[PDB]
Amino acid sequence: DVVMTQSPSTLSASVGDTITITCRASQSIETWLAWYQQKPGKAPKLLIYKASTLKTGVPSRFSGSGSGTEFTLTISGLQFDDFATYHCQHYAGYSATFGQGTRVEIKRTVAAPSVFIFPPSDEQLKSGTASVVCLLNNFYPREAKVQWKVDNALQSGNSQESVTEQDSKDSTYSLSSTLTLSKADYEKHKVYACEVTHQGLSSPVTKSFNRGE
Amino acid sequence: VVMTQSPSTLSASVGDTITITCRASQSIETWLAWYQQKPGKAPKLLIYKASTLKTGVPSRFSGSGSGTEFTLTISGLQFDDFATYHCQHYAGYSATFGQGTRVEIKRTVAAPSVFIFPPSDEQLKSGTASVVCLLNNFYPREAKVQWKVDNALQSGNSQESVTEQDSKDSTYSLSSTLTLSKADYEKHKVYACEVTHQGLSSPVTKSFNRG
Amino acid sequence: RFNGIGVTQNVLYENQKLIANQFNSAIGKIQDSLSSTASALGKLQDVVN
Amino acid sequence: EVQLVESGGGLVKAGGSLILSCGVSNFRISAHTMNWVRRVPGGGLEWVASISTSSTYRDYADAVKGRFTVSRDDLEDFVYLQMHKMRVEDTAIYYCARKGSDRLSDNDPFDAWGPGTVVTVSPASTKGPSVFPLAPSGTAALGCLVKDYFPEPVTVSWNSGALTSGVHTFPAVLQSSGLYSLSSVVTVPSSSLGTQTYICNVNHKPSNTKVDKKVEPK
Amino acid sequence: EVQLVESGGGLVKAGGSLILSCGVSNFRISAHTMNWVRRVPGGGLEWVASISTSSTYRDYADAVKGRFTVSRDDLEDFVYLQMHKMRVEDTAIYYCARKGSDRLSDNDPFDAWGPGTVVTVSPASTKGPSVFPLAPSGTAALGCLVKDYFPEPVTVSWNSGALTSGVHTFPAVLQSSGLYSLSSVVTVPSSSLGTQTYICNVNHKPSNTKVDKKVEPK
Ligand SMILES: *[C@@H]1O[C@H](CO)[C@@H](O[C@@H]2O[C@H](CO)[C@@H](O[C@@H]3O[C@H](CO[C@H]4O[C@H](CO[C@H]5O[C@H](CO)[C@@H](O)[C@H](O)[C@@H]5O[C@H]5O[C@H](CO)[C@@H](O)[C@H](O)[C@@H]5O)[C@@H](O)[C@H](O[C@@H]5O[C@H](CO)[C@@H](O)[C@H](O)[C@@H]5O)[C@@H]4O)[C@@H](O)[C@H](O[C@@H]4O[C@H](CO)[C@@H](O)[C@H](O)[C@@H]4O)[C@@H]3O)[C@H](O)[C@H]2NC(C)=O)[C@H](O)[C@H]1NC(C)=O
Repeated sequence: DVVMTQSPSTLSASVGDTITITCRASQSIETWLAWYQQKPGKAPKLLIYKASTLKTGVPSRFSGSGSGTEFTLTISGLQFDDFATYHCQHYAGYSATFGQGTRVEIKRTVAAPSVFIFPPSDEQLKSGTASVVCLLNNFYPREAKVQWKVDNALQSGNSQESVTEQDSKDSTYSLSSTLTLSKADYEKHKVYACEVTHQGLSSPVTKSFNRGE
Repeated sequence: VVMTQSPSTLSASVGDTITITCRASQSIETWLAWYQQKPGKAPKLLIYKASTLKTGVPSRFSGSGSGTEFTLTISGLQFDDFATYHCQHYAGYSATFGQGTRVEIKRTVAAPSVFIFPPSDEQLKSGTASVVCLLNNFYPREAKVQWKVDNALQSGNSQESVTEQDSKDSTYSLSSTLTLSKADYEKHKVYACEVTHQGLSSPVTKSFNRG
Repeated sequence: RFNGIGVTQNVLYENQKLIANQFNSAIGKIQDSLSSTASALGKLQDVVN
Repeated sequence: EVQLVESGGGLVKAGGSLILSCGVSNFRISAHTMNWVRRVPGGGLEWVASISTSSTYRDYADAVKGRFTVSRDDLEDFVYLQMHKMRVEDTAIYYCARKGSDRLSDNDPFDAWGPGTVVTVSPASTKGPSVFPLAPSGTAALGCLVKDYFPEPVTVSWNSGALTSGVHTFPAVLQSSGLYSLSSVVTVPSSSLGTQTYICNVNHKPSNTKVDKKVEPK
Repeated sequence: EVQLVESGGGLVKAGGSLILSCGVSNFRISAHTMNWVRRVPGGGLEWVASISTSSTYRDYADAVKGRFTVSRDDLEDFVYLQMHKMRVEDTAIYYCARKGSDRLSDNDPFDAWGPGTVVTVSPASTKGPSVFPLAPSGTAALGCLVKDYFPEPVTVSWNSGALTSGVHTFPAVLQSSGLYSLSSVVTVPSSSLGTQTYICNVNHKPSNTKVDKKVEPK
């Protein structure tokens, strides 16, 4: 069975750049590819309903190609509208499969995260819950790793991360991580720290605080 | 079509012959059925076509009537027969039911013994306060519990549960739990439970002062 | 009519749902043709032109 | 025995939507009219939906008529019941019932019933948030913190729109409570922490619960 | 323009079950093969299931094949997806899209999609109880308060089954957190409170949790 080898997994560019992407089928199909855009948390939008075959109502900047095994998508000078994911699809009669989508994004130089750690407010803590927040305020590119340590003990399974998409004035990513603990468990330990690694950092960055200090 | 059933509660002794009546607002011919329902169980069919006993249903169950008046007779109540029962009009592609009748073992009126329990320190340290009011060994089943905090009638913050009839003394017991965060419980001092019941000539209140 | 084309009429009854469904599906394609493709009426529009 | 098993019970909120289903064994459903029934809080039954053989007819009680929808899929032996715009009086056990007999007829009782599944419609149709300050420790960060609300959105602004540079409001997270949380933040010159009074003007627009909170150093 | 409207999605537990549905507007599904798609937290689209025109052929992606059932209703224009015993990686946005074109053919892409509905499969399949003492303040009453356990049931004995007289173990109640709680009590002679030891044996087979709690005066 077919698997799609879409490349790259992320494309970096800017307004007015002409860009090309490529989906390569693991075994040959009869030019049964189509291409979609997807904006974050939205439904995908169909661009090209057969390889090189643009859907009506789609902006004329779009294009593509197909050879029965190797295929392309191309955009003829990106708009600020175009900085979304793009997915290839192979569609058979009663099944389909998709590429791991090419994320199109606004380019800049590498920038390391400014890291900040916030203890729980006393007002939260008296209710019985402690939410410790770690903020990576601005960085580029998107890929970063945050780990929590409580009394130098690497934590696992008690945190939730979300990343804001590219900032409108500098195109950096930002991450915040929330470590959640009942008031009981939080008052059991002293230091609460978050440790960060990223493309711009030569060594991990750790921010910490001592409970009550 | 609409139906009425009477009595809503029927109290009887083992071995009795009892009748439960269903009345239709308009003629339904013999298009009526009867169902036995145990607590926590889906209903089981007893009779249909007014009198037709289902295959395997004991002969002590019988039904009669046509037009607007129907009766279910149990001739010699056995312990298994103390249950919910419902008359049911049925038509080619629809149905409707009456309000049901509950059949219970009869005994003398018994007033509840009332007890109130404050939240344990352990639970309270976790941030939640669950007081529990207990109405022990009362009969008949209808009882009313009202919670008052600093003489304030509570509403929407309590849940109740009631036992089935005790196998030895035929009474019921009831537990009511008033749940409040630690933040809301420490606001008010006295926590009371006002019980009314056929066995009480005036309502009974059990209370405690926080701390 | 199957006897008219020399096909033994039991070939209809043994396939009667298949034949009914192919007639119904083929009438469906007529709507798709005539709704989509204005040039199908080319003779009548030529006479009017 | 005839085998029926309901699935898809549990908790729901008033104005919310759910779908029940029932699957079966030891019979094929296609020869039977199939039903849904419920046990309302008084211990009494109500009938809820019936779907005929071949899905010809669908009938409902007036309480659920136009709100709900029954469906069936005989080729895998399943029956479904959609429950859009649930209301607190729909709190009941629900069951999938076969219309039937030892010999099926044009009009029959309900013979085989599944063990049932519970549905609870909690009255929390618009649960208002809890809103809390994130206090500032050359550039400082401050903010506000929203917990425990449903449905979305909770909306936030800084000083009724007087502050916009450096403002971020994060996507909401679904907690293990089944309720949302989020946070809103702004970065400002540290020198202004003494003179400027930062405030967040908020609203849970579903419940229209308008909140304010002043954010100042601790 | 045309529309599709997914419903039923929310929080779920691993090895628990849910049913999605999709309605439509401005069009009839009776002409179309209808498809379920999802976007996992990893950001990629996965196909999930489809059901043909005339309800003839049902197909699935191999991660959900056998576990899920797709269903339809060509008359009221609804599609369904039963999700029996969900996996943690069944967490996704679940979209309902129609196979379609201006002129239909034996093979077309997905020309209209609904806005999608979120499903979260939380990884806690069973939760083991907490047990707390109900301390005895003639005849005295004491007990144990089993709490925060999922699914049912929990069994309770007292003194390993030697104490049965006077015991009431109550039906569980389902809390607004989605977790169960029950209390087991016993009345005993007040004179025995100093000498006799009272232990409630709480067993929760679904989590393989056993707790023996000794109940004594404060
Ligand atoms: C003598 O010859 C006749 C034919 O001349 C033979 O009859 C045919 O027998 C075939 C083999 O048994 C059957 O094929 C199988 O059918 C199933 C189901 O197919 C359904 O979809 C059909 C297509 O409908 C589409 O497409 C048309 C345009 O072509 C559109 O107008 C229509 O709206 C619809 O469009 C939607 O779906 C498309 C995808 O399907 C999308 O691309 C579109 O965008 C849109 O969403 C349809 O015509 C069929 O009609 C029914 O057929 C039933 C009988 O099969 C019948 O009960 C019913 O009344 C209808 O008439 C169906 O609704 C496919 O899933 C099969 O696919 C294969 O399955 C294999 C595994 O089982 C797999 O390995 C393989 O890879 C395939 O996936 C297969 O195609 C024909 O349906 C059947 N036709 C008729 C008219 O009966 C006859 O059997 C033969 N006899 C002998 C002894 O030789």
